[PDB]
Amino acid sequence: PINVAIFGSTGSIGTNALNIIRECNKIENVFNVKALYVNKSVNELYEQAREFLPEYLCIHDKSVYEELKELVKNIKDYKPIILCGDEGMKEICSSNSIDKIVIGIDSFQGLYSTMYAIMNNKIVALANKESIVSAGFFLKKLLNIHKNAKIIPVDSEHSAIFQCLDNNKVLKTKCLQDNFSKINNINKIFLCSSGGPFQNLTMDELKNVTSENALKHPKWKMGKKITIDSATMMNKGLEVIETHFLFDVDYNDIEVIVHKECIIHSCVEFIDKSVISQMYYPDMQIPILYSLTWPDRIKTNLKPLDLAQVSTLTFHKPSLEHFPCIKLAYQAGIKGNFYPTVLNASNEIANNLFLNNKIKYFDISSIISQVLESFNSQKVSENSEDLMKQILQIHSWAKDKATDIYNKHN
Amino acid sequence: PINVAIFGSTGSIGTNALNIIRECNKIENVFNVKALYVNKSVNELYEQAREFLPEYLCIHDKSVYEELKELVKNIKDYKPIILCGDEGMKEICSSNSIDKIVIGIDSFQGLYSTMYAIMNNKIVALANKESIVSAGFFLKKLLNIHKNAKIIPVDSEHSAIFQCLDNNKVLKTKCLQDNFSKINNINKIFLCSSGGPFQNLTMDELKNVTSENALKHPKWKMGKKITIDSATMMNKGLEVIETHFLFDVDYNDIEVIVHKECIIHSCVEFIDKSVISQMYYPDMQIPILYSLTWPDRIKTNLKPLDLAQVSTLTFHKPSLEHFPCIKLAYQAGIKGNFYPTVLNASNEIANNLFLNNKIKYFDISSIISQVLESFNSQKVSENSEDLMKQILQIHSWAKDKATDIYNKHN
Ligand SMILES: CN(O)C(=O)C[C@@H](CCCc1ccccc1)CP(=O)(O)O
Ligand SMILES: CN(O)C(=O)C[C@@H](CCCc1ccccc1)CP(=O)(O)O
Ligand SMILES: [Mn+2]
Ligand SMILES: [Mn+2]
Repeated sequence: PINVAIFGSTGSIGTNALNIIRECNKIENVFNVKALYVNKSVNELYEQAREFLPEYLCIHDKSVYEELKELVKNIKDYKPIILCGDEGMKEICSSNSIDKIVIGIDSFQGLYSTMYAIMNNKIVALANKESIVSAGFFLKKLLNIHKNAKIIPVDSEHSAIFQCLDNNKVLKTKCLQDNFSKINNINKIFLCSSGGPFQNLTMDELKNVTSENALKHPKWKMGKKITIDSATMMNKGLEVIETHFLFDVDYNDIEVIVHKECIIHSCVEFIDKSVISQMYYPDMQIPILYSLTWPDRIKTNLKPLDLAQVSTLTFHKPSLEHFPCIKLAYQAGIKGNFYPTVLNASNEIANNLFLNNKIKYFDISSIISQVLESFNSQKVSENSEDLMKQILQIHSWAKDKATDIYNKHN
Repeated sequence: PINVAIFGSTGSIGTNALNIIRECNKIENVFNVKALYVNKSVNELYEQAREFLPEYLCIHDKSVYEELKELVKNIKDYKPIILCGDEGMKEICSSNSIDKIVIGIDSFQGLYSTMYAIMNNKIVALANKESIVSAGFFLKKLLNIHKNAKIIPVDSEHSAIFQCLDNNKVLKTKCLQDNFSKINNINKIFLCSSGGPFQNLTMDELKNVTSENALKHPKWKMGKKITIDSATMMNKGLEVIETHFLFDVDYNDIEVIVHKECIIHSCVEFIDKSVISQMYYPDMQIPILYSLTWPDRIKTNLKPLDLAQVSTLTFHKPSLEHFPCIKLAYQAGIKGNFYPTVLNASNEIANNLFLNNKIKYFDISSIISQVLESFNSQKVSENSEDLMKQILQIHSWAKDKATDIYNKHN
């Protein structure tokens, strides 16, 4: 049985994870859900506990902790360990009965739980791209210390890339390791993008797009922050840096391609120039499931891909003039050092300002650019603890610098 | 170093093989061409010998044997073992200095050299699909006896399929072994076809097509027999049976899909419904190379796929009414026993009759259908030598029946 913990079990990733676990378990008993962790959704967590009966429950918000304890008394033949806060999280990661941890939490807590999962040598199914972009150096160092820990990518394009690799090679290395691409014979990556809602818009039209334009009638329905990043293509920019760190692919060997059908999820060109790609309907259940079944696959009842019905797949180059956030991401990744930390942090601020109708489309890239221009490279700390503090300091500085730029112009 | 023999070195597969070997060896010394085998092209063989300096030369036509000996005296610092005929071929197959053998010969001599390669426990890069269709039972039986022999597919779609599989699983089985698909978690195959030159003709237009039409302006340039089979889609029919036998995939799980761009070479759906595909420009060098590098890949200087330039990929269902040979192939495969041997043999005759303007397009499938209707299933010989004789008898009978049917209606 695959023993799995879900962190952020009521968010999008966590709920998709439990859905595919439920459906697969109907076919064959394959997963044991050992732990669920949520912030504050005490009722939703009780409902999940009633179904999956995990050994561990944890809620972050101490003010709903007691409520959770009595709710759970309602469940027949069930006596879970019920914990709360950061230290419940740590206790779950240290448990010897847990093998794989799905990280469906953003920002701080996401990276923090990831760190604890790695320290305990677990398999970590990681969807949070911002943590790889911002703290890649730290994750790489930590993965080198904890030799049995592994990050398995859940971001759909990175899952696709991973699924295009020969496991006889993968098993000789692991993600985020130097030489990953050499060992796997990788030459180049095609990183597929939906292109978002604005591919056909002129520069003058882009000047006036609004957050409602970006959010309304969403092709793929997802959270607000990522929807805005899809609209600017900063999502793909982040995902370029994510690719580089996960797979040790040089930036000149990563090509963003706009594939509006979202059937081909990304492709890998090997050193003989043969190309392998992964394909399915847009659906996060496949990337999540693979992260938990790797290096194997199990049966599902998902809708089979009907290629004849799909009929046409298309591909075109993104215009860097229209989507300047892509160029900024490449520039930051190529400059290296903590420029990716800076890019991510400034985008966090700029994205949210645009979301809330405070700045315009090209102001997003303008602010990010100015913050990047304001950063001086720093010597990279050798010490793991010092390195994490350096990342946090830089993240905080960059957010502040973005906000200060806004406030001046405002 | 990879020690390779090429059987049929002056044909299309053989010359693509030597071209990719030459180019790859410029990058890094990887291949030793140990043996070359041709029918009668003494001058061309001498030129390949001058370049590749193989330890073995073999010519099937005894009447050019002496000529070859003299020619070779022209080569400085070179003293090859120079051989001839079927027995020269057996001698090459049994050499301990040869590891991999490319089978780029058709018909009898293709099957015969394949058998000897297997008997000598070699890796056999097999491009001759007809031998798998006609003699599948015998190849399976032989591979079960010779445990270290392996067939690696070179037919482009079958190479694609093979390239979409995880070698961590492939290495626990082998082509033509029962349970191959189970071990590799295969659910279903998308078998891509160019559709050939007649794909958009109406039924009235099809009645009238000629072999000149099928051979003229050929999308992909290749031999006449396969070009005719591409026109009727019997090529893909044969390739469905090839798929079944190489990969132990049920016929109901093989879908022919027309992909006119010939960039995606075929796709594999796994039991979770994730799909993996292999992609490159139409170029036999990739499938040939992979057959010789598997389970590894090596660097080439081939042109990199430009997906944005390619721009559009399309997929549609073939019409069984317009391409009845497809239906016949499925029916024959599904009925099993030696119906595939009959299908292959009767097609050999019907293809050639049409090529030479003796019958019309729909007569091809008519003759095939009638021969299949005649055939009575036979008890499958347990004995390997007996089984081969049985296949050869059925092949010979089926050709004569096709010819007889032609002669009556003539
Ligand atoms: C899903 N995913 O990993 C995303 O990054 C969102 C992406 C893809 C949305 C379509 C999709 C949804 C689920 C699974 C796969 C693809 C939007 P874009 O490419 O424009 O940046
Ligand atoms: C190349 N190959 O394996 C063929 O069977 C010929 C095939 C594909 C021709 C295009 C092609 C050439 C070289 C390599 C890959 C694809 C024609 P069809 O699909 O109409 O039956
Ligand atoms: Mn993504
Ligand atoms: Mn083929």
